Amino acid sequence: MVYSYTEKKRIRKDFGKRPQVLDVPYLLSIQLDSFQKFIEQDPEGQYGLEAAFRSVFPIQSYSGNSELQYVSYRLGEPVFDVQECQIRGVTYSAPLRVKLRLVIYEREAPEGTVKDIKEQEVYMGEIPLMTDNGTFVINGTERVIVSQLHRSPGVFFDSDKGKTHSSGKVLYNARIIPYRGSWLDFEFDPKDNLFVRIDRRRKLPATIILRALNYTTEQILDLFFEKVIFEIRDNKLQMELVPERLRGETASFDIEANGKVYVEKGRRITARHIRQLEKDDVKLIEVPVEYIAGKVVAKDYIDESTGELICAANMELSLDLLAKLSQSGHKRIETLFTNDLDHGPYISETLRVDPTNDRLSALVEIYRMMRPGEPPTREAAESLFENLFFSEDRYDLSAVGRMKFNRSLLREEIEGSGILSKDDIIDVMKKLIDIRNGKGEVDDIDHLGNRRIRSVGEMAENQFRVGLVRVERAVKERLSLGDLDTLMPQDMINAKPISAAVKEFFGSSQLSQFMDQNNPLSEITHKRRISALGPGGLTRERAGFEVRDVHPTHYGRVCPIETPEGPNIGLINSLSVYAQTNEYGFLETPYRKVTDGVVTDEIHYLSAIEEGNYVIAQANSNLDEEGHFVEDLVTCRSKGESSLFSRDQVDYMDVSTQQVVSVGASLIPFLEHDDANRALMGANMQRQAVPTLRADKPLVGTGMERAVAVDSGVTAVAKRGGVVQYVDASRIVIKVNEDEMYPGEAGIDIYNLTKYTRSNQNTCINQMPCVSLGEPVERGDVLADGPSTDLGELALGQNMRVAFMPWNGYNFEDSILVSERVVQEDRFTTIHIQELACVSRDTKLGPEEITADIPNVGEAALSKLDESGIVYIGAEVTGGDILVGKVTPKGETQLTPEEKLLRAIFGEKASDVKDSSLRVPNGVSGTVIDVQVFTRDGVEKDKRALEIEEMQLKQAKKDLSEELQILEAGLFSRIRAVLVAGGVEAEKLDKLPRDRWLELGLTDEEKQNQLEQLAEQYDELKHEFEKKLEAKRRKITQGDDLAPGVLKIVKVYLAVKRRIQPGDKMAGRHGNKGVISKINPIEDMPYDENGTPVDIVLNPLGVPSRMNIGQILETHLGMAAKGIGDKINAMLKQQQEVAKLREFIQRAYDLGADVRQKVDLSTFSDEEVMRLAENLRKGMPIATPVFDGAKEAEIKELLKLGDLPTSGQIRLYDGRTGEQFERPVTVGYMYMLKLNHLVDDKMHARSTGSYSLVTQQPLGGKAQFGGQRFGEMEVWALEAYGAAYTLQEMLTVKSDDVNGRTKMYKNIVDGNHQMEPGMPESFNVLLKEIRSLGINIELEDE
Amino acid sequence: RERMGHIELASPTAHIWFLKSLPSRIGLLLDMPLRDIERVLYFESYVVI
Amino acid sequence: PPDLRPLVPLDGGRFATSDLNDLYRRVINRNNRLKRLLDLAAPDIIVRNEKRMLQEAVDALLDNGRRGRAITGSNKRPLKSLADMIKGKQGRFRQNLLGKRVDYSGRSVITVGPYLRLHQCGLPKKMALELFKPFIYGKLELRGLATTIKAAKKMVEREEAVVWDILDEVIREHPVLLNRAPTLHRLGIQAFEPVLIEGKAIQLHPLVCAAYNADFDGDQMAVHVPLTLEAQLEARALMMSTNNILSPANGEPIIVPSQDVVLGLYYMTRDCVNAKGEGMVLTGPKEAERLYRSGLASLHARVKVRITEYEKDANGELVAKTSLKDTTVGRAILWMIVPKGLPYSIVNQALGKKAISKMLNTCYRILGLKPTVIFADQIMYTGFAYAARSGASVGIDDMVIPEKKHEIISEAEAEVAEIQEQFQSGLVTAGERYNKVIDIWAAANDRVSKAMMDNLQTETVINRDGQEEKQVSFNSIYMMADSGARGSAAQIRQLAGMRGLMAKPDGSIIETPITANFREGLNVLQYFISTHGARKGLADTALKTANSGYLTRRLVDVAQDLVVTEDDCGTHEGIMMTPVIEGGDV
DNA sequence: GTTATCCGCTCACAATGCCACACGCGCTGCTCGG
DNA sequence: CCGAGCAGCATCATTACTTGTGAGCGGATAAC
Ligand SMILES: [Mg+2]
Repeated sequence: MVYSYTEKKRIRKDFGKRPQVLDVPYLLSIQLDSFQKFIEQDPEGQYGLEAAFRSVFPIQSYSGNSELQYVSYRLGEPVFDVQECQIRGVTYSAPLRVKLRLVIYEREAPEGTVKDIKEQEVYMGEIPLMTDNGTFVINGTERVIVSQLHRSPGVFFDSDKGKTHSSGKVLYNARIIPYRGSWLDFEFDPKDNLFVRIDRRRKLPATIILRALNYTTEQILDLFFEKVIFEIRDNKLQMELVPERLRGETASFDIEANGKVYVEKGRRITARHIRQLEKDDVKLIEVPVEYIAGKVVAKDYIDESTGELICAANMELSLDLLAKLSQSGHKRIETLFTNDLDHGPYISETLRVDPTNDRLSALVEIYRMMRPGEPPTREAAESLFENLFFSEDRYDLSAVGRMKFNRSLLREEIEGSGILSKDDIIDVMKKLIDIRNGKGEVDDIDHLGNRRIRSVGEMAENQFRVGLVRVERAVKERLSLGDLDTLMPQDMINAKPISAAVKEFFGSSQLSQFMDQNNPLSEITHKRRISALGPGGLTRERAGFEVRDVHPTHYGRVCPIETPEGPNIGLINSLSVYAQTNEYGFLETPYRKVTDGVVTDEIHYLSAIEEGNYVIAQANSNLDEEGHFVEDLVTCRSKGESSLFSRDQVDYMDVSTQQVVSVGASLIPFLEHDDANRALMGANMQRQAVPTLRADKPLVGTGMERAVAVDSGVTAVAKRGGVVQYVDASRIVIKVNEDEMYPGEAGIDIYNLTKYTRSNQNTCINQMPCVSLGEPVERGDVLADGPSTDLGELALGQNMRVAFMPWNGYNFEDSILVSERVVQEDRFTTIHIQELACVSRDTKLGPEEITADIPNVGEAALSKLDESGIVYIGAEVTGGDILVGKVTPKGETQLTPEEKLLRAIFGEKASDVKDSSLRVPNGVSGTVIDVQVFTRDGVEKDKRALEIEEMQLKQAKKDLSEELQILEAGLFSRIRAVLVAGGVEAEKLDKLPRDRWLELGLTDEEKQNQLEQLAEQYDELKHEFEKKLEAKRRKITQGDDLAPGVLKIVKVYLAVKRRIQPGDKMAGRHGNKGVISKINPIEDMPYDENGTPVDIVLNPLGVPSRMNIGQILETHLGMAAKGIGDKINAMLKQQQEVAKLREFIQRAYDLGADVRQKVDLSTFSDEEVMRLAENLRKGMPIATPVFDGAKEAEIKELLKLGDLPTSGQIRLYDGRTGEQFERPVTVGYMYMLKLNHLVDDKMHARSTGSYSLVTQQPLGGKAQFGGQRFGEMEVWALEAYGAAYTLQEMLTVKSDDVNGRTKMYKNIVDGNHQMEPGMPESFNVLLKEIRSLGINIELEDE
Repeated sequence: RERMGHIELASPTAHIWFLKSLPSRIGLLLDMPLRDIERVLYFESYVVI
Repeated sequence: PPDLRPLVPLDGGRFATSDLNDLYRRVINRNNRLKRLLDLAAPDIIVRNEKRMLQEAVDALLDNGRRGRAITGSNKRPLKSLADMIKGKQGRFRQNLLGKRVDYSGRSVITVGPYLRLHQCGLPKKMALELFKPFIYGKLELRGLATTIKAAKKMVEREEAVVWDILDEVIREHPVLLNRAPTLHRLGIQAFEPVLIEGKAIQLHPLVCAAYNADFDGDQMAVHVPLTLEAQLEARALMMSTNNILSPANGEPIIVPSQDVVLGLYYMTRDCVNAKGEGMVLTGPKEAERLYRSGLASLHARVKVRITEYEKDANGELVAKTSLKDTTVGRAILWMIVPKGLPYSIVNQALGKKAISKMLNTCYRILGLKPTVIFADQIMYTGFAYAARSGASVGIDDMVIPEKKHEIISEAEAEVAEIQEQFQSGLVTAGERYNKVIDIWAAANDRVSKAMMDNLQTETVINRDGQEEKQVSFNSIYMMADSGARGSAAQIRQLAGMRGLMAKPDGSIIETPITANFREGLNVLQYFISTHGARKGLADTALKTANSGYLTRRLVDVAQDLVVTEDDCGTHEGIMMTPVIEGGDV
């Protein structure tokens, strides 16, 4: 009904009752949206380049009235392009030019400029843009930066439960972290004392910083404590009263008010006593003087005429001191509420501990504290403080920082200052004191609302600003020293540090990494990857066992399944499918706005905390077809929990079942019947798949294939719809539909499909054009399947006919037995493309040479080479052989001019040859398929280089030739259909050729006029085509950048066709990994009673333990699928009438109970139905959503549609015995991948060879042909047995003791087995190394 | 592989190991606070002998 | 010396400037400068500060650690001190002295190849040809077919079949060492007599792969050829697998048939009530075997067979009682393997996994060693054979859901419902309400588990020449569980019956358990909580691996010296070993 | 005051093994040098 | 003049939540 011109080719049958409301979003929302945020010209300065500028600028001089500010910026254009940058080995750069202005203000006068020069577009660094696949192209390869996940810059509260002082002294520290600058914290002493502190310095008595903020002890206490006033009346030391105040704890005496005795003699003020005391409305109490015992005083007291302190602020107030002050006054006394339940005297106790009491004294205190050993002066401490905070330059909380701060302090202004302030500090302190009290509540650090993600954009601009502050300092100082007005604002900056910073980030960072580009799914799931490591983030060693856990706020926000098993679990998560990043950097999830009783399609992108406040329904909760829950007590989740609620108790339903799992996990069929502890490894294995020769659709898919394929870059999606003018094995030429093209620009577009090209993991990527010729495609369709893709559907492995039964133990534990047929059909035989780069340096002896001639090696080792040394494209090379071909300048110090002059003319080419050729590393065979050549300009070219240059020139010329054809055709059509208007010329424009149409003679006013018009147009057309052809010519034939003296980098490519073979690693999509164990002959395999064998024989005993029943179900469905397939096959073997087949396929598609899709097969033209059938003969694909799978009843119905038994179990017959098995086995069609762990990369041995220099121990690695690391535990295992001589020789003569091992080799070849243990050379190394210190160490005489 | 060389330090100098590996062997040897020996090695103080 | 701190170049004038060279450059530069100042009139403060700087430099050279940092240029990381070249896992001690990278043998990934005997092991022809290359040259020279090492290399490079059978001869008895990557305990490294196979994989007997804790998930194993004669004879004497059947930790047999073979036997030694052939009389195990192979009778039907269970009454003797026992043709066939030792009563039962361990242990105790290894080999062979002949296969309709489970749930559900009333009406406190929900859910879980079992373990209902009988089930599931083959009922009841409760991150228990199961789907939240649990488990393993590694390292270090040297200390002080009691049973 | 006592704080010191693969590893205004 | 080598550099604040444990030291805390 809405099916694409491509979907009609193979319409996937789909289960899933829930009608999805919101389609899956563009799977690369993060990268593209965020890099747009970073790169585009933002007129707001909220973020992007403009924000970094507004921060760093306006740079000011040494108050020399010479500032240098900006107005705006712009971006240059990529001198190369993605394919050009990708093959030539250059970054996808982008020139950065900025609009600056250096103004200088007159002196000594008010503001205004008498010295100024305007400079727009001064060049500063070159940033790598984001190619439309959301990746980057650093030099040569293609790196990707994963999104980080770090604690939201702000303020929060930790408890540290009993893990110190071990006596229930949980200290509620509170830390404030900015987006930039030294953070701050407050701690509770294990004796209940506050302590302000910087990131990690000596713990200061907290109130110091309060005193640092210009606070008087009076005003100090006035901000954290009550005031129990004492309006001293004529007698009895009057005060105020609110019964909650005296509620507290045990009382000490009757506190009679007005004479009425409420508080009985003794103690234990009861809630009822409080209640009646409130009933009486008391407002005074006579009070005994001794009642005031601690009662720390607030107001500092001085007599009316002595000036001296008589009762000091915050020391004490008691009998003696009260009687003392009562000899001068008074009429006002106030003290501080004190209690162990609430209003603890923490501020007072800290002020007791407080060393200083004066503001400037406080500044010098903190000045020593932060950095000791330095002159504590007023101005220095003041600068240090008011530039530690309050400094927009050296500090900024954040925008989101300010938001999270204000919210965590129950503030109102959602957006405000990006900088701290005294009120914010005292508010943090107050809330902290409350946290110590019963009030307030701590908040975890794992709640997603506290951990924001941070894309490539923000991080990139951050590295930009960091590399920018240093050039800011430099240009400030150079503006200071140098002549103020003698220059152009074009050189005071040095962009080399900027380029260095940005290139170091994008090139060598813990986060940046070249894409896991061997599998479209792997690539996708690697772009939308969330990490917690890297700068600002925690590291895996000290990661803590807790954080790795999943937190209920993850549901729908970040996948709980996809996670690399190993050291870093939980620290490397994958974004959920429907998820999205917030406007701040938080994780929002879409929900459906549940109204009174209707579940409207209205969606809302809830944040984390917003979700927390609300109630969330369940996706699986079925509906009454009008937004109303069929049930009454529906399961739901409100605050990190799960509970039932009434239909009117909910506010938000989930959007769709899929939103919980990873995009990779989404590809797993029958997930809901599987356990997580195995689906995890399933998702990982799925990530590590490998493309094959002819990838094919997976039978049991999850419908996600369209998205994950198209939203990747691997498939060349058609941009603008049209007709397929010309297809080919490598090039596609689409004539645009007559509408969606600009007025000019006939613009018949060309898709150049990348042929076999290396991967970042040495896997061939090849796009074959899946589209026919003449068929019309619409906008955004598939025109070329990428690697391991089919018809625009992610096709990872192969659908194999598989049975679940033991087989002579050849599938003993989990090993997988196959049939030679799966090899003969090449079902898994894959390709691997690896490169070898021979470089040509320029030694002081002289630069390199790639000449074909080699002095020593024979023609046999040279026959594979050309006149230029580089091998012919296609010569089958074997291991050890020489690709090139480059000799070196060997000798020196001859200093015989009488021979030098000879060899100046006779041997300048034959003086110091040394054949440092490039040979294929021994072990790897393969066919050469390509030779890339990079030359240092000046040195002309090689014949090979020139040939490749001209070949690529001709290639690029072909497309422009086509466009010239089409424009020429249009214009000659115009000249015919216009020249006809007169003459008459209507019979000569068609039999007479195009000889001189531009010169045919007719009338002048408009006809010869039109001839003139189209003449100039045709000639300028030819001219512009010549010009752009020459432009491509230059851009192609120009030399390339090669900084460190390198002439000819010759890269050679090698393609090996690695067939499957025992030892390789195969796995289904349910973590049921295994090793292929035997290439059993075709006949020996079990076979169904209709003759058809079974390809793979798995092991059933793996299922109950691994507890992944899903795969089994899949297998059944598989057969069912294949069933339909063969049925159609029969319908196609004999030429069955169409209408029959049409009705049959229709009925097959209408088999589900209540499926979301209703294909009609009407409005399908007859040959379209036949095409569809032809693409289904190999089995009707079946789509089942993740969490709305086809209930097994529908699988039974489907199997019943085919002629296959409902039990999904078929009797067999061993090909060996010929008899049958009892217990009818289960056989179906399961999907099977092949991982790039194939044995060829592992199996290697070492008899004798190279040896390390620092120690005469053998090298390591198959690449170095090295041995094995007989490590500690192997030594222990040996010495656990006797194993004396074995371990002995293995330590001394096997792989050490050069004399000993040489003697061993020479003695064993003579047929004698005897060891000559000498001394491990590494032990001599250790002795010499210790002796490198004053530590004398010898060998004892005896 | 065996010939070791030597450098004539223009001035004497302390061996870090015996000086900082807790407990400082020099400190225990002299009954001297390690802080003092540190502050006198790095030329900041004056030890009278 | 210059050697031990080499300056290796690159393709061009790029040299790997080892940190030692740079620190030496720095310190010698300071020294030269300071001396040049000393002769040049020595401004006092300047020579003072320069002495301080030189002290700092020599300090950094001996140890970049203390007093601050001396990180290298262009790479924000410290420079390798001398001490660095000693300490840590990179210093010469833990990197080249104790465990040094050996040179002589091989590495690959493994597969099963169960045709081979217990002491054998697979070996790829390529690895073999590469390893014994010296022995190859030796046998070639001694055979004169190549009297020059150069020609020997040529021949081994051309792989003329002469080299092939020469190799076959040269390793005819030459043992070799298979080694798992993390060698936890003494078995981590073992010996085998290799045989030649194709491909690049390393076949090995299954039982010993269960010994290594060696799964076949792609786990790579290393190989090590012992070369000197003493070493070869040693490896044959001590670390050959056939000499390590009792784990040195506990004297229990380490070579136990784990899975895919126990299933075979358990299926064989079972008893279908009315199967084809019930009631006959068989003239010996070979007779019943012939009967079964010709398909004239089931593999497990009750019959009467005459058997001569040999017996060692007194030492050395062997009596033979030709009794007439009632058994099944399965057990009758399996009896053909016991080596004239054990009485028949050890084969007559269902013969589960624990029963197999019992059988092997008593065979070893009664008949020494060699008959036991032969018995184990034969057991593995016949187990695989009859497992394949069985065709045990798990289909979706096997794991039958107990139909009443639904009802049970609702009851418990209705239960908790009114309990909410008990709280919604404030008649009961919150904590007791929580505990009561937990308890009713646990009770419902036990009831549904027993329902699933009672509907599974004896689900079969058949007839013998008559009305009806109830025999233990022949379902694929519970043929793996009850046999002890793979996974216990604690997983089956998790599969078929209710999955039960699950754990919060802290360890608390969620109120509403997973009403669902695995044959039925799961609501999203259910899968989410299951994920909670599973991820907790995985993280636990991922950390405990390294922690246990470090712990066992400290262990092996603190006791690396105890070696039994004297024969009898001749003392009397002993500790009073007592049967332990803990408040419960012993 | 002495005299030792203990305690808060500081600083050093440990972090599974393998593998495999990948990537990368001075600079920068002085020095020299013609 | 201008490219190629080169000599000693915290290159300001370059910050940096714990990891868990042990030992020692400067200084509070109490007995004689
Ligand atoms: Mg494994």
